[PDB]
Amino acid sequence: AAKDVKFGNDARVKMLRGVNVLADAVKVTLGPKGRNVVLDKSFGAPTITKDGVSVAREIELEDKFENMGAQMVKEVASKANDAAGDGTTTATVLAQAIITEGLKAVAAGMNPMDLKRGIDKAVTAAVEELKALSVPCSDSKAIAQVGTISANSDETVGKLIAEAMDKVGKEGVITVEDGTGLQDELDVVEGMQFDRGYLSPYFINKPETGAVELESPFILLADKKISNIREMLPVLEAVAKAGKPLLIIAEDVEGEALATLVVNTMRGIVKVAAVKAPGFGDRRKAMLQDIATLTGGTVISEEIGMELEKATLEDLGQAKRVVINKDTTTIIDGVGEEAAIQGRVAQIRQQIEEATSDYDREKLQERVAKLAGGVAVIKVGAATEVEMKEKKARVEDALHATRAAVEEGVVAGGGVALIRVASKLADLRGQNEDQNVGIKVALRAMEAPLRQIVLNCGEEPSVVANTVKGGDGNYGYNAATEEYGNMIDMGILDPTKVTRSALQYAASVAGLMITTECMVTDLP
Amino acid sequence: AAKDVKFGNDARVKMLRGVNVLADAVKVTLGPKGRNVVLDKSFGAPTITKDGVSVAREIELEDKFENMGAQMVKEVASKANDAAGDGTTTATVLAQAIITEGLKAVAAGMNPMDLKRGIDKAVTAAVEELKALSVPCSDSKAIAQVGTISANSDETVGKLIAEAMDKVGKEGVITVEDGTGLQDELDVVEGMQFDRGYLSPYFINKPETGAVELESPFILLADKKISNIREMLPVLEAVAKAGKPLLIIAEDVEGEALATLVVNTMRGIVKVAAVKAPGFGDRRKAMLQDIATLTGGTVISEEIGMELEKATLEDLGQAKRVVINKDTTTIIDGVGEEAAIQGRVAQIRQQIEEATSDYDREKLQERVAKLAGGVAVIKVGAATEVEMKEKKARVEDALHATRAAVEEGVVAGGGVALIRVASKLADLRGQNEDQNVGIKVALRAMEAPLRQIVLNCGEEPSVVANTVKGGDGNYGYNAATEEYGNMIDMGILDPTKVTRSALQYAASVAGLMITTECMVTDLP
Amino acid sequence: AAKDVKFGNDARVKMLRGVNVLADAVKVTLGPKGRNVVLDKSFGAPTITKDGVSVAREIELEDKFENMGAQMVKEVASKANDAAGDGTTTATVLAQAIITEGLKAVAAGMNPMDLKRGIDKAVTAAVEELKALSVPCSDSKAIAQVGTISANSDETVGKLIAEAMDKVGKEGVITVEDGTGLQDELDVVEGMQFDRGYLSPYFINKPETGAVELESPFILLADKKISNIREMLPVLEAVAKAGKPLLIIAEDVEGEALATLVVNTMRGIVKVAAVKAPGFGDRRKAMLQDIATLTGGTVISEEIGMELEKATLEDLGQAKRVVINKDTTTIIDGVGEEAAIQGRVAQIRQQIEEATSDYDREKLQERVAKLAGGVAVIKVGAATEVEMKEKKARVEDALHATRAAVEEGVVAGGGVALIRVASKLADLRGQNEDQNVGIKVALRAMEAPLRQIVLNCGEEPSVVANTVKGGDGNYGYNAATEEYGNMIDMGILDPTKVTRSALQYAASVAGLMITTECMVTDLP
Ligand SMILES: Nc1ncnc2c1ncn2[C@@H]1O[C@H](COP(=O)(O)OP(=O)(O)OP(=O)(O)O)[C@@H](O)[C@H]1O
Ligand SMILES: Nc1ncnc2c1ncn2[C@@H]1O[C@H](COP(=O)(O)OP(=O)(O)OP(=O)(O)O)[C@@H](O)[C@H]1O
Ligand SMILES: Nc1ncnc2c1ncn2[C@@H]1O[C@H](COP(=O)(O)OP(=O)(O)OP(=O)(O)O)[C@@H](O)[C@H]1O
Ligand SMILES: [K+]
Ligand SMILES: [K+]
Ligand SMILES: [K+]
Ligand SMILES: [Mg+2]
Ligand SMILES: [Mg+2]
Ligand SMILES: [Mg+2]
Repeated sequence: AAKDVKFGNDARVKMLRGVNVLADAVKVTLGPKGRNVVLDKSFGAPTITKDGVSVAREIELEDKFENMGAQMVKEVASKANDAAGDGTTTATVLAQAIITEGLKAVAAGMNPMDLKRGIDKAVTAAVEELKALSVPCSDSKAIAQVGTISANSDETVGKLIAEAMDKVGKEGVITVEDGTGLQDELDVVEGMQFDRGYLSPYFINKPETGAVELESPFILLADKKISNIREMLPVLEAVAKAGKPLLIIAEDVEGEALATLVVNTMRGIVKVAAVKAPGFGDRRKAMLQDIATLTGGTVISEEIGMELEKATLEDLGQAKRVVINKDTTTIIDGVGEEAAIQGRVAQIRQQIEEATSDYDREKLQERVAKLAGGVAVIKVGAATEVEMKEKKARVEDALHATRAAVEEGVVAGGGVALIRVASKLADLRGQNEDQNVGIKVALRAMEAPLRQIVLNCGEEPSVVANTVKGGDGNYGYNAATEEYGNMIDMGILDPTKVTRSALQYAASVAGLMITTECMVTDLP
Repeated sequence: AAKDVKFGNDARVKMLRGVNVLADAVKVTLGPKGRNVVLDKSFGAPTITKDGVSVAREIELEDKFENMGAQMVKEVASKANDAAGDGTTTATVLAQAIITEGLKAVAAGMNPMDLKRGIDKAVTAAVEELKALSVPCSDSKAIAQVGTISANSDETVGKLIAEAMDKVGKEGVITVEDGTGLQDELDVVEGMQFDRGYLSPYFINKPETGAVELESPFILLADKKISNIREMLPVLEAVAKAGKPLLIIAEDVEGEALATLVVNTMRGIVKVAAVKAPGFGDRRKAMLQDIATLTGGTVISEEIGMELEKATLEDLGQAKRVVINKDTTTIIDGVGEEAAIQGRVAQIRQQIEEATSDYDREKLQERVAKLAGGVAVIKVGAATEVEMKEKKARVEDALHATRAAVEEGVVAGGGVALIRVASKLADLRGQNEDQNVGIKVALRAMEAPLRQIVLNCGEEPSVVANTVKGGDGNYGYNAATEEYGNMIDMGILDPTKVTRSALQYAASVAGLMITTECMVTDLP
Repeated sequence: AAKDVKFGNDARVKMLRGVNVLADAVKVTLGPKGRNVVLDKSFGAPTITKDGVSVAREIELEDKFENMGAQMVKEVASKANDAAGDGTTTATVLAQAIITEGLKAVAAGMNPMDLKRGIDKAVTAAVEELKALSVPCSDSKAIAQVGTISANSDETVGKLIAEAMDKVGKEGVITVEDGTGLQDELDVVEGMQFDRGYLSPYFINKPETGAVELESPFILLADKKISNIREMLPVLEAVAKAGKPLLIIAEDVEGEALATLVVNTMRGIVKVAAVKAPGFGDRRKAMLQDIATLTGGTVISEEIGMELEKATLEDLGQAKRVVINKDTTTIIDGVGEEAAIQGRVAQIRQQIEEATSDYDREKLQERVAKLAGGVAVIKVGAATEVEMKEKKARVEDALHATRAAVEEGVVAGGGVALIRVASKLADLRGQNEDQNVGIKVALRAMEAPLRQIVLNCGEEPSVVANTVKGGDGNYGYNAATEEYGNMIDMGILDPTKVTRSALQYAASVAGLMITTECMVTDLP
């Protein structure tokens, strides 16, 4: 359609107006004194959130050029959320500061390309300095502090996340879901607990618990789906001769085979329980093989070549305990080779490295957590759905921040790491004066998060920033107590990954934004 | 529908207004000091680009006659992008200059047809002079300089493209795709690496790598799809007698045949791996034949006449190494006749010459790069998607410019080649004074790119153009450093093909545009 | 009424837009190649003029802030017209250039007050350098060149003005009026020619000429008005005894006195002619006293004390010749003391110095021109009234420029004097960097007149300015011939007063304009 074209100061001014609208909606959420933003939803009640990414996602302006700027600067928060899951508001603040200072420089007549190059050089040096300044975060105390800070100072959330990570270990998985109660609950399950229940309610050995409990049972892992008892009769006869119980993991057991297994279950010749194999095509086989590796068994398939009529007790797997319920199947202490379990885990790790999809890699990591480590569910407790959504967002931010901290370490919070980095980079220079000015605007924007935190607390951002800069190391300003001190000692920690990601994405977007001279959009 | 008709100076003025709108949106991107244009997208975030073709494609005006002019002059950028992949902004600037001067001449009362004829004669002479002035660009240093200049002075992009061309050779292929990391990555694969993985995960000889590795295996190339082991049993028996591994390239191996091959793979009688043939109908056969030529084998087909029961070891191909993964199959050092490989490559070259489709010719060239030469992928590294798009556009422009340079050579950049060409053509004359004036306006427009570069740098275009014209040879003006010198020595090079294509397309469109006396469009 | 208030870049941008509208309407008139502007008049036909002051006076914009800027920058042209009567377009161009560069500096973040101070310092130094570079313009050839240049190269106007000044001398007066013919006419009258005709038509001594001609007559200067012959009878009797004619200069002669004088005129006893005294109250007495000083007589008044009955021949003045017509009275070679005439002229000069009104000082200068020197009228010849107005404006500009040249000298035209002044002031510095930048913008704007002249001629302003700056002394660019040479030799001269006044007024207005941060106006 017909296009409105704007040039020079007019287009840049409208772009900055939109960026400022979005960043002003977002930055009110920054800091422990940060406020909440209510986002109207066309469906359901409004969402009250302290997430800059959510606020930015909702922002959209009538003016096409202002909306253009808002959309461009919203990529910063979106990318920060995608990568680190935290620091979206900080990244938006950094992008707004960089855009403002760079547009000042552009109106000053400096080359926008050189300003962008200087910003990029300053940000690269700042990332290197952040890596140097970062310290490993392996202690549960530091992890709890990081989670508490990322959850808007919810010590309960921080300590719960620390406990969950301690329980599940390095290779473990943690997920966040809704809770029925008012309190946050942690549910940790070890080993395999794939979500497949008994195929027949009459397999229940223990009625008062409504669950099948097998002690030292064999495990028969069948890739095919079975409807007749003939193909398995040798296996059931061998199991009955052995005397121990049996668990079948199959695509489907139904009809004559299922009925015969059930009848034998009452008759007591064999304590047999059957369940569906977990997952679906091209993943069911993988999970069956992981169970085989855990239990020291082999998967019976037609592709592999073996037949069920020829299956033997040695072919069958072994585990110490098994608990089936209507919902989930759990195998406890599968009798399998530890070297083999680690080899399979390494293969799944290689698959995760090869993977390029978030869903694929998280499913692979869930498989790793089932094989080794454990799986934890944090049920967020809230009285209402709006509170549930807000607390779930905060808990997810805390979990993401803790993962970032373990992955890349921690730095002083409250915008102190960026302040120190800029102080170290004061001597940095570019190829020309425009690049030097770009470096300087990047360094000055590095102070934007702390200044915005102070502003939201209501104090004087310039005074606080000057005091922090005069300080050294981890010395900083506590927004909660409105005092100064060592941020590490006070427990105000930010993941180095979060800070670096915010800086990087904000710098890229803001540099390209300031390099703009024309804006083309649809007419009103 | 009812039509608005405009005549003479009014129609030409509206046409020029639209052309000027488009060219003003586009030309701000010209030069190292050129700025970026933000294009609103109805879907997704706005696109920040320095590409005149993209800007022109987005341009569209409310006024029907202005939009008419914009659309006509947009063909210049579109055709330049299609042919050379670079110089779109230069072509648009040239078209705008030619249109402006020619419309001045038309208002001056000269014959527009004679002006167009003079412009065409001047452009033909200018193309001949560009060919004379061009120098071959075979050195990796010149290639890197060309890529760096076309990538808005990204030495990293230039050197990466130079390395990729050095690795893949003349007949090699290079493509540009998105990258997950922040840095630009180069991935070069030699020989055949068609994207077909193992048909059965259990073929993996090396589990820690999750890949099949065959040393000196035979290759059985089957055009048909196979589901039974009977037709192949003689071949498998011969292979087992030989003792070396075997790779099957077929339309599909499934069911009994696949299962038997897999079972034999564990049993160790024959180290057999099977994969799908690459491509689809009417291309699968061609790629199978190229693999046969590479490996010194023969393709088994029903059309050709041979049967698989009668296939022999001599019929089977031979290669030194083979590596299969879930994603791709790679054959290393196929034992085939070099004369035959060159003959097949020449046949594919003849097919490329006969081809009239970009997709067909690029697929044929990919086949050539698989047979001989190699295939390179440049994964563009960017922190955000907008930066990724901008950097990918710049890298594609650099790759296109480097290909143009190798194809047709290089000339002095910064609008210096056109300046020198016009100086050489100062004595050119037409059949009449109107043709002479058309020649003169074409020559004056030849200076438009340099003047626009200077204007974007903020200096005085007339002074810079006068100094460059007073200079001789490759003497020019460095927009980046705002100094004068030998453009070749400074590394400011433009492909002769890019310059010639921009000039030619701009001249054709602009001449026809100035020859206009009436414009017919839909009413508002 | 309610007010719209605008701040910062928005207000300055609107101010600059209005200034640019006015300056663009005005600057098309600059140069020998300068064009004419047609100004619609609510009454009468439109006025075609090449006067920047007239164009600016007519300019008025719909937007209140743009109109604000236009009105402020119109003061420059108005003040230049009031002071020098020429250089209005040059002053407007200088103001526009200063405003543009200073607003660039302001957007650059420099202090507007310091920019204004630097501009003022640069302009003071430039005025001093203009005074140093100026050369006296006392030769009629230089005067004619100046007039020709100021009349848009009308050699006829220049030579006519040179002849008029040569005739009337230094203390003479020149005025411009409409002419009935197609050719410009010069009418010079020496001595006293006050516009008072014979009180009675029958005084005509020469009927074929319809005028009174008296040879060596006495002059009776009466401050009172007379209606009876008794008070004068002794004087008439003495005159009749003497035998020479008599001229009465009185407030009014009527009734019995006039009738008796007329009757005696026929009877021939006394050749008496009577006329009204010139001017009105508080000026009639002064002009009567100047006539008395010229003719060596005394004014008869009641305030002074003498009575007409006691007046004598010695009291009566003496002159060599007298010519009265219905329109004007002229006295030729009044017999008065030269020392006295110079003393009265010096007294009138002191009165001119004390005077603070243009009308008062021009009337005093007319009295000086009547006493000594002469009075010249240039009747502008034109075929139509529009041509008459245009040519009269050009002739008035030429006269003002010639007066400025005699008063303060001449400098090289075509914007060369300002170029040389800026070159000399290149080393000038202020108290701070903002003042230095203000100096630099003033120096760059000093080049604006030459660049605008070149632009109106259609050539390259930057190239022409560079060539002129590379030149030295009076070397410049001839807009008429589009060649370079010594402007003095080519006859392209501009009054130093005109150039200095344009620079000063433009600098003052532009500095104050750039020092603006808020604009308050009425709402739309
Ligand atoms: N008590 C505190 N004193 C000082 N700074 C604090 C304190 N608590 C938190 N902060 C800082 O507040 C900053 C912003 O945290 P917040 O969770 O509000 O937003 P964010 O990290 O920018 O992003 P998101 O909106 O995605 O959660 C963090 O950098 C943290 O360092
Ligand atoms: N440092 C430099 N000095 C002088 N000229 C330069 C310099 N760098 C690039 N140029 C010139 O800039 C001109 C424009 O390059 P640019 O990549 O901006 O646009 P283009 O080639 O017209 O088209 P496209 O928009 O499709 O990339 C090229 O002709 C190149 O010669
Ligand atoms: N032949 C010429 N070559 C170069 N410059 C010339 C020539 N003739 C005139 N000029 C310059 O043209 C400039 C502008 O003259 P012009 O009479 O058009 O306007 P002005 O002096 O700015 O003001 P005004 O509009 O009040 O007359 C003068 O400075 C004069 O020096
Ligand atoms: K927040
Ligand atoms: K471009
Ligand atoms: K003028
Ligand atoms: Mg947070
Ligand atoms: Mg390019
Ligand atoms: Mg003039």
